Amino acid sequence: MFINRWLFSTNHKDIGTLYLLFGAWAGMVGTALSLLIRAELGQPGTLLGDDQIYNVVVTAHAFVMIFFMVMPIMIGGFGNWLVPLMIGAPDMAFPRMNNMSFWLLPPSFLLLLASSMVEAGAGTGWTVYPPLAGNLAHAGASVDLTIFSLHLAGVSSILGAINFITTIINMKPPAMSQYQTPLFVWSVMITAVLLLLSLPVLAAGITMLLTDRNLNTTFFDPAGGGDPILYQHLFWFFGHPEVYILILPGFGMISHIVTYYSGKKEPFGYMGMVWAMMSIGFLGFIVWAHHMFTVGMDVDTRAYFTSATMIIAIPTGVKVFSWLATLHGGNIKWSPAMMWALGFIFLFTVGGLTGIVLANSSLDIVLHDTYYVVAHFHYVLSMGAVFAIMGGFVHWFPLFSGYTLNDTWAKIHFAIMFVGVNMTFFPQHFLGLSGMPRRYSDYPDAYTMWNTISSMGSFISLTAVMLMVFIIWEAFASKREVLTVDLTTTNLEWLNGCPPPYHTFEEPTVNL
Amino acid sequence: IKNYQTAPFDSRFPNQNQTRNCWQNYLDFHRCEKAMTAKGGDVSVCEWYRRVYKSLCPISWVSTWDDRRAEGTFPGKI
Amino acid sequence: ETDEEFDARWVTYFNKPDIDAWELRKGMNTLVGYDLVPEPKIIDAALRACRRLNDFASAVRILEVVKDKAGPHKEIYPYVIQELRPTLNELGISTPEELGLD
Amino acid sequence: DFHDKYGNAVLASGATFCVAVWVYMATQIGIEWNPSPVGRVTPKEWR
Amino acid sequence: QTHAYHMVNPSPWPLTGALSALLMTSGLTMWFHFNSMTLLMIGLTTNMLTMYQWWRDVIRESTFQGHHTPAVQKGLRYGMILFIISEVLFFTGFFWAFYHSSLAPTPELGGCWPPTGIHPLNPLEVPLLNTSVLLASGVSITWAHHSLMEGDRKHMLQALFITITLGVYFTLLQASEYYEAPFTISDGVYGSTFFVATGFHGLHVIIGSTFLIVCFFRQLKFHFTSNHHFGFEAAAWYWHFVDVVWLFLYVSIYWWGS
Amino acid sequence: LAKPQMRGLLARRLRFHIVGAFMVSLGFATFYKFAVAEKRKKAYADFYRNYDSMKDFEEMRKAGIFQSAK
Amino acid sequence: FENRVAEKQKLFQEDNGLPVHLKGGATDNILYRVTMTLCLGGTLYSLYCLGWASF
Amino acid sequence: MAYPMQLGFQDATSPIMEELLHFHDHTLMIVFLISSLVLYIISLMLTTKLTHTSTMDAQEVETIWTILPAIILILIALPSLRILYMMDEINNPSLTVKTMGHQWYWSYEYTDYEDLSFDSYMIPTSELKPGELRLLEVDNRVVLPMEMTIRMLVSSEDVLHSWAVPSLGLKTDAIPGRLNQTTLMSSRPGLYYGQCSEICGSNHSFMPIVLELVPLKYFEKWSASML
Amino acid sequence: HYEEGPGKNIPFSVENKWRLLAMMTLFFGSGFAAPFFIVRHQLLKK
Amino acid sequence: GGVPTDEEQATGLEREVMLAARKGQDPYNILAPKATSGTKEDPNLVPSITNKRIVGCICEEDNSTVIWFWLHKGEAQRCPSCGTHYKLVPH
Amino acid sequence: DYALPSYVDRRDYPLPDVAHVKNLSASQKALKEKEKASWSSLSIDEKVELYRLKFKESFAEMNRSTNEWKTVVGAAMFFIGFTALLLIWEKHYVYGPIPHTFEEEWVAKQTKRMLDMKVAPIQGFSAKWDYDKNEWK
Amino acid sequence: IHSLPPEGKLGIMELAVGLTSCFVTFLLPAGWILSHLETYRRP
Amino acid sequence: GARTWRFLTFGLALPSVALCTLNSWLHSGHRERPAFIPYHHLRIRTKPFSWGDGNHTFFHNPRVNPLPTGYE
Ligand code: HEA
Ligand code: HEA
Ligand SMILES: CCCCC/C=C\C/C=C/C/C=C\C/C=C\CCCC(=O)O[C@H](COC(=O)CCCCCCCCCCCCCCCCC)COP(=O)(O)OCCN
Ligand SMILES: CCCCCC/C=C\CCCCCCCCCC(=O)O[C@H](COC(=O)CCCCCCCCCCCCCCC)COP(=O)(O)OC[C@@H](O)CO
Ligand SMILES: CCCCCC/C=C\CCCCCCCCCC(=O)O[C@H](COC(=O)CCCCCCCCCCCCCCC)COP(=O)(O)OC[C@@H](O)CO
Ligand SMILES: [Cu+2]
Ligand SMILES: [Cu+2]
Ligand SMILES: [Cu+2]
Ligand SMILES: [Mg+2]
Ligand code: NA
Ligand SMILES: [Zn+2]
Repeated sequence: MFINRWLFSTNHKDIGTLYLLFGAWAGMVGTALSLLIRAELGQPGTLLGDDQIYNVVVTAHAFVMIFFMVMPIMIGGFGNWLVPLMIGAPDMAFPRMNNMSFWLLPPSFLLLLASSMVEAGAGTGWTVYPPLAGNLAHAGASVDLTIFSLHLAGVSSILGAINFITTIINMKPPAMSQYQTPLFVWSVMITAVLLLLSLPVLAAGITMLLTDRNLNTTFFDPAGGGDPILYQHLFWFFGHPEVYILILPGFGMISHIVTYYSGKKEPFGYMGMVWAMMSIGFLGFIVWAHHMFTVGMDVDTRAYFTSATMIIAIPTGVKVFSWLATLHGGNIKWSPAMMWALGFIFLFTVGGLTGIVLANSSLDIVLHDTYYVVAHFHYVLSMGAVFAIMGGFVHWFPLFSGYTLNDTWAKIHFAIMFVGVNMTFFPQHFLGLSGMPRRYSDYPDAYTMWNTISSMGSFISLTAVMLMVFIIWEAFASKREVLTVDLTTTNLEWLNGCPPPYHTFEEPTVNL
Repeated sequence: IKNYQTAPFDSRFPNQNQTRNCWQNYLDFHRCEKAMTAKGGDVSVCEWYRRVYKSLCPISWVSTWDDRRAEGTFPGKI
Repeated sequence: ETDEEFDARWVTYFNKPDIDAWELRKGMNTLVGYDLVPEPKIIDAALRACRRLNDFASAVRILEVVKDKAGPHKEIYPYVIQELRPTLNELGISTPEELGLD
Repeated sequence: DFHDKYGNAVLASGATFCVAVWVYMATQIGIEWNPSPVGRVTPKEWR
Repeated sequence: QTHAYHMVNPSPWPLTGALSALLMTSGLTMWFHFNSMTLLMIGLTTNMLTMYQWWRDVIRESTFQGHHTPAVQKGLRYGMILFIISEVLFFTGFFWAFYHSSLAPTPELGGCWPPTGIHPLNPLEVPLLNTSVLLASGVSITWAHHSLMEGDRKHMLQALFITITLGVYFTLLQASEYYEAPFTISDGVYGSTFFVATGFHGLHVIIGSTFLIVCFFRQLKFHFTSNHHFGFEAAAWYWHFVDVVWLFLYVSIYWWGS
Repeated sequence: LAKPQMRGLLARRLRFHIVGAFMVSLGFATFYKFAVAEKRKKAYADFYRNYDSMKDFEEMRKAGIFQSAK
Repeated sequence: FENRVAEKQKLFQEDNGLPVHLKGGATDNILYRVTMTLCLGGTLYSLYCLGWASF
Repeated sequence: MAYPMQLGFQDATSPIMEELLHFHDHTLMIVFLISSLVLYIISLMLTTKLTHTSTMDAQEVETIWTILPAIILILIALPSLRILYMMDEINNPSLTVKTMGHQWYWSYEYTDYEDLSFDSYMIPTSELKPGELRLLEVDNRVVLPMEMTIRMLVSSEDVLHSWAVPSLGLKTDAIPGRLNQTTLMSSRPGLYYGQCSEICGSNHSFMPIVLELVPLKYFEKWSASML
Repeated sequence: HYEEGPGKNIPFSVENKWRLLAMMTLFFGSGFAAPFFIVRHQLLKK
Repeated sequence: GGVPTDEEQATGLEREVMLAARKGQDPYNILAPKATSGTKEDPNLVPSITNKRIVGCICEEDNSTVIWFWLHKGEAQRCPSCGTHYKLVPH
Repeated sequence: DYALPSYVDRRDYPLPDVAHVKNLSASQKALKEKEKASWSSLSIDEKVELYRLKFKESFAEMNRSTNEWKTVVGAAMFFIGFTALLLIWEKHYVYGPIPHTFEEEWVAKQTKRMLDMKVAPIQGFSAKWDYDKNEWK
Repeated sequence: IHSLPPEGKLGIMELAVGLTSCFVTFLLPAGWILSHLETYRRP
Repeated sequence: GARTWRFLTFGLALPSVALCTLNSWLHSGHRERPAFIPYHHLRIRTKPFSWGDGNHTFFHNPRVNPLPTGYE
């Protein structure tokens, strides 16, 4: 019964729970890795011992945070839990295949851990660029174990994308059109369609490195006539859509949270936000080369990529100025979830704006491969994606568990994290403008102050992560059940109680 | 007709990737050497290409290419 | 629509002889969603409906919501209470303040 | 509630601990912050 | 339940499938670096036994238990189309690698395509035969589809058998071509692109043929009705996909790059 | 008591502070253009106006920073 | 061949509470035990290999 | 080089880097407006007891949303592209120098008239003579003539490295099998530092670039004496 | 039927607050510890 | 011939859905119900196998917001948003 | 009771779907019975129970301001303070000495050299040193 | 939103053991490994 | 319908395959082997193959595939 339920599951709720558990564990690993990074940079000199152990730590930190923490939580966790409930479906279209998407993650994670233990690990950067990831620069099984991890993570997301897009188009009530589905459901669909079309290109690309490393092919080897830049194109063609895949479900949850805690029955301008998420997903597939402004491309190609990249700002601005318009006139409930969402709106905007600075190929010459980029993406990821996850987690925890968290402790958790991430990443803008390179284990003396302050901010964040684990215990330890949820008329996922039965909507819900 | 400082700008290769520029003038010094000798013309006059390949081409590239022309394995048409 | 037309449709709405409790709750709950502290003419018609419905308590929540809707402007509720002092005294309606619910 | 009875004592006690232990960390434990020599360092002859 | 969807019984296949993936990747690593095929062998056996038992169960749920209502079948249609789309994008990456290496031959290759020393297969020789073989199987599978819809058992089997024979013929021809090719996978960015692209295509032809063979047996056993036969439809959509990818490979890799 | 304004009190507030918001944000403008941007443009023009590159080099050479010029 | 689908429909619809992957009979149980023994055993073996490789 | 507690860009040494500084300052003014307007609006929305919870129609609110943000993204693109094209303008170089990236050092080649090749390694912290910047000094500097257009060609003999000199606004990838070009022009004499800007292994952190800009005359003598 | 309600839709049991602290301290703390034990293994080898 | 038809071979739920459509019924909720005028005298009748069903009300066509609430066995109820009336009936 | 209409105290939903107290006891049942005749005859105390039968919190009570913000802010600052303890521990047991280039006889000389090579002469560093008066401007 | 009163009220000594278990059990494996890093270095 | 497709399987498709089969089989012959030149881009060996002696490609044909050192 335990094995049938948790190993042989065909239930969207249980599968979503497994994902949430996996992602929480992954987050601990990714946090530890980020602490090792900041410990090494905390003072001038060398700590871990060699640069190869650092470049292995940085690489794993990225892979863990992206593939094992963010995606599993947002898509596999919140997606599986909420999508069927929000459209009144009895489960996902392919409930058994859904279970395989989950079970592919632990093996994927095991391969990543295996790579960083055999030989000297894969210290290549999460981008894994040939020639460094080749069989001479990094000889041995490490890089090969890393490639195999990305294949299993990609098969998991493609067999998850197919399931979500089928469920969302085919299993809504007969009277419900696509333009009557909640924004979170639309965010998951435009994330699934981006996964479906990007991860096969990545798979092609990493398979070609694999063959270059083991079957004597020369797709990227200059000696045999190949080109290291070809790999970059294949990677980034997936890479840019990937960053939008990381933030879209976040945008979806933010819309729900802002609407809910503003005491509103609906988000402002529903159709503009549906259009903005369809544009941020089509533009995301024609701007990849902005990750290659210094590789030596023609000036016209660079002018195009600069321009196309800055048009992504117009769609992302019809969302920001809709979230604010949703707050407008609201009976604001200052819950912990709302706080995370408000922090998200401001901090994501800052990160997005520095992204528009980087879009300029002229300026990017000087900012590329410096800490200005690291600052940019940590604001959108460590503040944007993460705040959306925290907000969604505190908001829906009572639904998933049937228990309510201690709000005061949750507000304390938010305050600590807010100080921590800002102290960690804000100074990195200065380090970038002044020239500190990325992927460097040590730095020239002039960079000492900002690196010290950044490392002390990372410890504040660690304190917040530890507190969050305590907070979740406290909720399960005290066992305070959920009496009445407000606004159920416009939040269908709560209408079956907390937690909902294993089998919901056996009898479907809608007049035409 | 020389008094060369460095290889001039060539419209044919106007971007940043200048791999072909180097390659071309390495090939063309050799192609003009072959053509001139046939018309008993001075091979003193293909030097404009030599000055332009030596200026642009990494020594290891020129060295590898020379080793290969000697070994019989030059990839290009000279 | 015009202020006077908007005001009359709700005066008309609350002045219906056979209001069901449900419509009283629906009307008030809907009305407070709009950016307008309702006109004294609308609230008294609503107050009269709570009598035909023998609902005192709702007549007092309706006088609390009017104060709530005015927010920073502190002059809207004293005028409203004055205009509806005839209806409140006749129906027997004690304000939120007298009862001590303020 | 808990807050009305002890809230003022938490804002006060907690803030004084944070300023203290942090002041201790930045000035008594030998952290090298490497401030700008503009104003502080008297240059000396390198050669 | 008063909805038409399928609530699937708790199943062990997702887990055995995920574990078999771990065993195959672990296995490839062991083979490439620690000269051993043990792990790899075990992975491939458990993938085939999970897949037999997964697809076997889908047949049991549909043909035998009646769980495939029109709503369930319409979901499976979207699932198959989406899967094929992702396969198209996978191949696109390989074509991108070919049109990158070809339209700018680097000096190591002599600056021209095909690279010096490379003598390509004549496009008009065996590669043209392969093309007529797959196009022909596209016609025979359409005859098979119409026969099934018209309730003609004998001709459906006949057409399907011909389709399968043609796929096998293509496979045998390609195997032979691989053996007689003067160039190898280690011959530069020409052999790399050629063998990896046509190699993955050949793999899809084998998968597609196997899928058609499964349909042939299910047909022999009367599984398909003249109106409900999604397994056959999916096999045919997949087969056309394999056919179209080949057309792109012949036009680009052979005719354009010879 | 006189009848106060009772309609559109949220919208009225937004409009007023909307006028304010541009003035706070463009408040950085006529100003950041003056404390950072015009100071940089003036500081470069001033520095190079009567700049003597050879004199600057001679000073650096006499201080001994060069490897190729002693 | 003859159409025996009806026989198979009876067998797989038989109310014996068995999950579809074991409803065919004893062979399912033999085939499922074989797929499970190899999967878990092979995983343990891969863990052992990760030990030998890492060190 | 960067100095302690630096907030912005290293002082511009070339006309193009000066151009970037002014462009950056303009882009920061637009970030300073929209990032502080968003924070102000959030606070404005959250500080009132007045409510309006009924359906608000995005009738004309949408038109400003698409038409106005397009206009600012033009005010940032125009000078950005002007600079971009300016950096690609024909330069008429007087000298061509090549640099090859290697696993953990840079080599230079000045083969216009006679070979002048050499390796350039980071001076270890232990052997740093007093006053020498840690991680930044090299044994052999890249001696170059000041106030002259120079063509730098960058490549690598192993993995990918990236040749950068922040004060000059330079960063060109060093890719094996490829010869990338960039043009250098210093307005002043001096020493200009940079560091490898593409992860290249266990010693990416330790393979700096140091340019020594001197007048033509000195450049020439140096040339001779280095062969 | 699978038990339903709060504390019964999860793979771990929430009945004793002190066993749950022990299970959760190991689940979360084992993940945090693992990156540090990879760095010990990597330094220890050579 | 030789290929079975759905009429001869469809089974389980597939067969039920099939036979029901022939009789013009919709026990498995495949179709969207058409609304009545939604007044007290003619309430939209929501068929249910139990004592509650969730109703989603799209108050006016082009509403992107759906109003959800439970209909319980007994008298009619009104949509909290538009007031239209619905009553639960036995399946 | 998730399926059933519930009571809520909200500023924007003044009249809840149900009453706060639904199982009226005999004394309460009679208060509801007195509500039937002119309201002038309902004393101020029955007029508050009538209110209390119908609703749970008055508007003032439901919109009270609390002292929670003090506990949140002071706890946040005790735990940020606790973080400094972790940093103290790290400087003490993990970090070794920093490079010799930070010692004063080195950071002086280095400064002299940076001024000699005129590091950031337009604004950043050397621009801040008076080369004539030989001191920091 | 509202929540029921707890079925077991948490005391001060109940939260003191729980909160110090959350901190100490992450810092002890991180502490013993980061402190002894020079000891692993010597071969 | 089925009739049109049955004809196309037997009277256009298959006939096309028949002409082509004879075309490749008659117009074939084993190819003549070119002289071996040691071009550096060809016969790449950056890591030995995981089979045989690590030096022979998967479908190695001795008649036409020379090893990096020349036809065996
Ligand atoms: C989602 C992605 C993500 C996240 C959240 C973070 C978070 C952090 N990262 Fe980042 N980082 C990357 C992705 C991310 N990072 C990537 C892609 C790279 C580049 C790699 C490369 O160059 O190749 C990188 C690189 C990188 C560097 C640069 C390394 C170098 O160039 O040398 C640094 C340096 O300080 C750093 C620090 C940190 C720190 C201190 C945090 C801290 O903010 C972390 C604090 C803790 C959390 C925010 C996690 C909390 C979440 C959970 C634990 C889930 C909880 C459970 C439930 C709610 C169910 N990261
Ligand atoms: C969640 C992930 C995420 C998101 C959403 C983004 C969003 C954006 N990113 Fe970023 N980015 C990364 C993750 C992300 N990025 C990562 C991981 C890297 C480094 C990878 C690596 O190399 O290792 C990276 C690096 C990266 C680069 C490569 C830089 C380099 O290394 O050379 C560039 C290029 O320009 C870029 C630009 C942008 C832009 C224009 C947006 C836009 O979406 C932002 C638009 C949003 C706004 C602009 C703010 C809100 C809008 C308004 C308030 C309207 C008004 C605004 C204007 C009119 C401007 N980012
Ligand atoms: C005739 C039709 C049949 C087609 C297939 C042919 C047989 C073997 C290959 C199987 C096909 C499947 C995938 C392999 C693809 C890439 C390389 C193999 C291409 C291929 O099959 O071509 C051969 C390569 O052989 C070799 O190395 C073979 C070595 C095989 C090892 C493959 C390693 C695994 C690579 C894939 C990694 C897993 C990830 C896949 C993508 C998943 C994405 C999530 C050519 O041999 P050659 O003699 O060198 O040339 C002829 C010379 N006389
Ligand atoms: C060695 C290097 C990497 C190796 C990685 C290998 C990863 C996994 C290997 C093991 C997987 C094999 C097991 C069989 C999987 C079949 C899934 C399937 O067939 O799923 C079906 C749905 O997807 C559909 O149809 C539509 C789609 C059919 C999907 C077919 C699955 C193939 C898995 C490989 C995917 C690669 C991605 C391709 C892109 C490059 C059925 O859905 P269920 O939920 O089951 O049932 C629903 C019931 O109503 C049916 O009665
Ligand atoms: C042996 C050679 C070694 C090489 C390994 C490859 C071998 C395995 C893959 C071959 C594919 C076999 C697939 C068999 C599927 C049978 C099950 C099936 O087809 O299931 C059907 C449902 O469709 C469905 O799920 C359709 C779902 C189909 C999914 C299959 C898609 C292809 C699988 C791809 C696998 C890897 C992908 C490649 C990635 C690189 C059954 O429903 P119906 O037909 O409607 O019946 C109902 C009526 O009969 C009622 O009267
Ligand atoms: Cu991008
Ligand atoms: Cu380098
Ligand atoms: Cu480097
Ligand atoms: Mg780079
Ligand atoms: Na360090
Ligand atoms: Zn309605």
